[PDB]
Amino acid sequence: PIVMVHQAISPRTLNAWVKVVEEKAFSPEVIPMFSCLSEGATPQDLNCMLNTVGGHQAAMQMLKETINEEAAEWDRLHPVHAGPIAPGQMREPRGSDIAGTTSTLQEQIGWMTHNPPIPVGEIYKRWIILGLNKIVRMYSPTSILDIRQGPKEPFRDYVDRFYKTLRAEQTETLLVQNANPDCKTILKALGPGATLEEMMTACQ
Amino acid sequence: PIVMVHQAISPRTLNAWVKVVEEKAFSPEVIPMFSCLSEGATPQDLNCMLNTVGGHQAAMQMLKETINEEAAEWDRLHPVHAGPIAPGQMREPRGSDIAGTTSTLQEQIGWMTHNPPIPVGEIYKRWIILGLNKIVRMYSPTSILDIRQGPKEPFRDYVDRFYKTLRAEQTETLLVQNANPDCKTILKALGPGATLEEMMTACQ
Amino acid sequence: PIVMVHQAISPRTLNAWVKVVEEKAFSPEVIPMFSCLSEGATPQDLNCMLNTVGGHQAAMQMLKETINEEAAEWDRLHPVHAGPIAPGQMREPRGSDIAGTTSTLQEQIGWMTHNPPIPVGEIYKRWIILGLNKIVRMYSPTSILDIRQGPKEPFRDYVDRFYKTLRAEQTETLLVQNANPDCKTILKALGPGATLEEMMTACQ
Amino acid sequence: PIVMVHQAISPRTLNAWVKVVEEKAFSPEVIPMFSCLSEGATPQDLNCMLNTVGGHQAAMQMLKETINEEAAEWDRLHPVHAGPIAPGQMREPRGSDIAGTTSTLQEQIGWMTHNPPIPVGEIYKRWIILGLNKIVRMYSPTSILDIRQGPKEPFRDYVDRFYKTLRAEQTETLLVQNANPDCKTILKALGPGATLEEMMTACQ
Amino acid sequence: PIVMVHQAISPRTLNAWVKVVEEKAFSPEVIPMFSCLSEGATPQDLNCMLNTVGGHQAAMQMLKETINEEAAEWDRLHPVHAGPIAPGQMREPRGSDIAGTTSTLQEQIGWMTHNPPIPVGEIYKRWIILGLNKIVRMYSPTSILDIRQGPKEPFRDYVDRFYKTLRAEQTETLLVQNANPDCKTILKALGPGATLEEMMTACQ
Amino acid sequence: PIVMVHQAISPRTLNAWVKVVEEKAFSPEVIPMFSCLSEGATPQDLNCMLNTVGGHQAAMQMLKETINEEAAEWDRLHPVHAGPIAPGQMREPRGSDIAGTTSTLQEQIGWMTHNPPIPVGEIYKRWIILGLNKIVRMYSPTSILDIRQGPKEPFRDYVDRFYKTLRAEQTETLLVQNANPDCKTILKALGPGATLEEMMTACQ
Repeated sequence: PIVMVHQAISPRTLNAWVKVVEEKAFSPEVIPMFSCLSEGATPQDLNCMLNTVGGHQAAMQMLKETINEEAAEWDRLHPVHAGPIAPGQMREPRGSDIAGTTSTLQEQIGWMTHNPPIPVGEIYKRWIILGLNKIVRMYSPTSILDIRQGPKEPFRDYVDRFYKTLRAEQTETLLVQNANPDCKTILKALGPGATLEEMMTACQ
Repeated sequence: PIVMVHQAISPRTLNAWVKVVEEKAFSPEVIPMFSCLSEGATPQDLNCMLNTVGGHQAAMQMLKETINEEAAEWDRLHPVHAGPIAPGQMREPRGSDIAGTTSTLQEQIGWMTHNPPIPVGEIYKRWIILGLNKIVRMYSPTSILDIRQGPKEPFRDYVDRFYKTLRAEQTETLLVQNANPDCKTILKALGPGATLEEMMTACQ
Repeated sequence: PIVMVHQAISPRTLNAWVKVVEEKAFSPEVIPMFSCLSEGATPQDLNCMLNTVGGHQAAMQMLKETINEEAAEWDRLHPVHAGPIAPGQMREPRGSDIAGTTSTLQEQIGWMTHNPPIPVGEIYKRWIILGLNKIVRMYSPTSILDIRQGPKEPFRDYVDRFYKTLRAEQTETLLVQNANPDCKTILKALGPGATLEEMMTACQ
Repeated sequence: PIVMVHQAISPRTLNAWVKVVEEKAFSPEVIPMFSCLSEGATPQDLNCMLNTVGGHQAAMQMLKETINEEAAEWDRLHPVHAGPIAPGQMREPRGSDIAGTTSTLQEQIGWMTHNPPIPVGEIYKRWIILGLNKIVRMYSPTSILDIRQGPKEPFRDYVDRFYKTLRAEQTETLLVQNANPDCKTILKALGPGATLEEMMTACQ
Repeated sequence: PIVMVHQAISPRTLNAWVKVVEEKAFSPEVIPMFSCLSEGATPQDLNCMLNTVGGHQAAMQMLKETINEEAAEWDRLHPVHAGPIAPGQMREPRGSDIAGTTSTLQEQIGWMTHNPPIPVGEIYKRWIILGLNKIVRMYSPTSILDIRQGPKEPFRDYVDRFYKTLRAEQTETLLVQNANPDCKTILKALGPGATLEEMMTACQ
Repeated sequence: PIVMVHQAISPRTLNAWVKVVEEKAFSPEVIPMFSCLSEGATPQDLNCMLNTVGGHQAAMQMLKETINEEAAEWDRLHPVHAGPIAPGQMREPRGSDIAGTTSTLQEQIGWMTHNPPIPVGEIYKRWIILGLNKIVRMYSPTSILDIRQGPKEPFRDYVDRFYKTLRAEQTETLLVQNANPDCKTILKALGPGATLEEMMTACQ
């Protein structure tokens, strides 16, 4: 990462990420973890994070596909002049450079710490997150329509499932509709505009 | 966090927080842990802490609601001038900026390290803690009225339960009332103004 | 802590303390651990240490009581001038300021790093330790009078129990008296002034 | 590593690598881990990484063989002048120097931090990775031709196996061919040019 | 420790020591560990190490006794002038100051970083090690005279026990004498002056 | 270690080493680990590493013997002038000084950071490694002559055992000779000059 000087990604960071993906798979909270562990990361750093994941290769291939789509759109909006670059001068990044596949770390650092910056790390991270969001939505096991409160399920546990699902598929009305009959009666009686807090206290 | 320069949240910090919320849920001591792990945090840092929590999504939604209430009150007391901001100058933060949803890290650092500072990290942390306090009180399993000393419960174990409950629901009189008959006799005989220490030694 | 600049308490430190209190409860060695983990700590730091403890709330309440007693005595000996403080100047700390309940971290740092210093961290730590000492003595399970060497207990194991107890309740004569008959005979025969080393070798 | 000054490889780094090779053997993701843990490494550092591996000595011998092949090719393209080197001057590296077997750390640092640099760490790392790639391909247990979707295997689990295999042996057409009859029917009906995402949603 | 500036003992260091004493008790290697973990330590640091040990209070009392003996001898050889010390000047350390019981950390740092230094940390560490050596010898379970090679004990395992014992009680002749009859025959036949290496190869 | 300033050996480093020797004993990879963990170490540092090992005291005694042999040879080649050394000047190291038994850390640092340096850490490390190599060879359980491929042993597993053994005892011809009849037939048919890679692919 660039913290301005460059510092190698730490083994602690790498290991934390790889373990999260191992334990959580693609639960929604994995995206914030990725974003939080990669602050100021270069494209090379980001590729270390993705490439050290051993499992989930279907997902990782989908991710490459999304990245390639964004890289091709980058090339469309920002064509680079073909031909020998000015001796000693910073060149223009193309999509594959931003994605760190055809750029060196030295070049990435140069872009990222230039004045003004070409924020290749930040641009790449956006493409990755776009791809991760698709994966999170795909691996969500259950439709929000199928999250319904059980006959003996505490309201809080139901609300946990409801919002966990909503977060993945990435409301209060459906929330009341999908509640069991005893809670629904209480909830409807609350009237319009009840906060979640008021609903949860009511069905406690 | 801002320690003045900015430093990325550490994986150790993130992991510690996420594990606390996993193991303790919303026991009262989680609030001091949050406050202790987020010293000098920016709004982006604080959002990393909240967003990496995978479970308890009912609570996390309640928390968003409280934050939105405080953000709307911030907007009421401190309206921001609409229109193109002065070239190169620091803009005024609105509620969503303080909450880090419509502000960049660069802007947060600028506010927080300005002279004088606009302490957006400290303002946001107060809103979060206000929200966490409501959650702690909601998830408290038992009324202080129902914490009563068992027939064969050591006084110390009862006092532990009593003050643990009190802390969550966020005294000595109720304490004596809820004691068992053998201890209550001893306690009443102590007279008024006994310290906890004296009561505990008496019923040992 | 102040190490002169301020640095946030580390998660490692916090976690170490919380685990010690979990595993050891209030065994005597917990006090030196507290003192060793909080070197140069501000009142805010010290409160993080105490407040993140989840259990033992009877003890933690006793501790608050002792702190309040010391704070009231501080106020007695060092009254603070009431009224608007001199613009831009350092104010006098009262008891609740030293205890970090009515003071900000900024003020604590100012006091602690002033010339000469008002050592609020060191003053508060003394009050806490005074309170912890009372708790250690209260939670000591057994009277030194009841630590007696078993018929088949090795002398070393008995001496371990004897001094562990003594440390908590916070000698050689009682030590010999409480020894079993076979060791007592050997010990008495040693004569006066024997070192612990000589006694232990004799009963080996 | 060189981070410009030299810093010893960290025990954390060493331990992380040795554990990866223990747990993952030569699964493909081990190569990115190696590359990510050895950023800016000297030849001495790289040799520490390889030499501390206790098992897999067949692989480690194959790796030495590949390194020796690259070192002999280096000598072919870049012969070094034989005879006493200029007093106090930097000498030319031969293959065994780059591989760190006949060079000192001091010399490696000198080459790597010279102007312009002789990037011996980067050159050696390329030879190692070339060797590791051969090993990964050799230890791949199964031909991509034998990765076929089971009758009751979810499409996602099959795609995971397919791309994990492809990565090791280091497509969509074979992917559809090797699918079970129920998914193949759906896939063929999608028409040409379907993304992985579309195929996976279709067979979900 | 003093590394010249002072730095607080680390929780990692403290925890490592306390765990060693827990797991190894007073096996001989504990002394080198103590010495290695306390490099440049002040008396306060050293007291943190000793005082955080929860068990073995017989040993810890013996250790205090030895320290007091050395402190009284220090006072004998280096009496301190009684009376008000020169305003603002460094005072002379007595035994209890070196042992850190009547000296502040500030004073210890002053002594240790003075020109020339009064090396109170190094002097105290010597007294502690003297005390630890006595404890190690006391807790050695078995006489070197009783370490004899079993009928089916491999020579290497016997030699391990022999030198482990010797280290605690703190040779080749006894080594050969205590060997079993089959090895003794081989050893005697080696002649005088055999290295351990030669003996071990012979009885392999 | 000297990194130029001196820094105390880290508890992490110490603990890593002690654990390696516990788990691996004297498997060959322990030597590279020792060398990698002790970069720039002083003689005092190296002695911490050796002395904190609790087990294997036969080996540790053999190691002392080898060190003493090298120290006596050092004294033979580099005699030190006897008599009072020049006030304030650096003295000449003898063997026991290099081995850190009669030298202080201060003197070691002085030698190691002098211009030109007397590299006592590097000289001692060579003696230790010489001693460790003898131990590794002694504790190798099996002759390379006895490493033969089992009737149903995969070729790769056999090659692993063969090179692991070779490394300890510290080839392709013996490799083919010791192979089982089915692989030997294939191997012989490969002709001369086959790489390990080609042999392993052939017998896969």
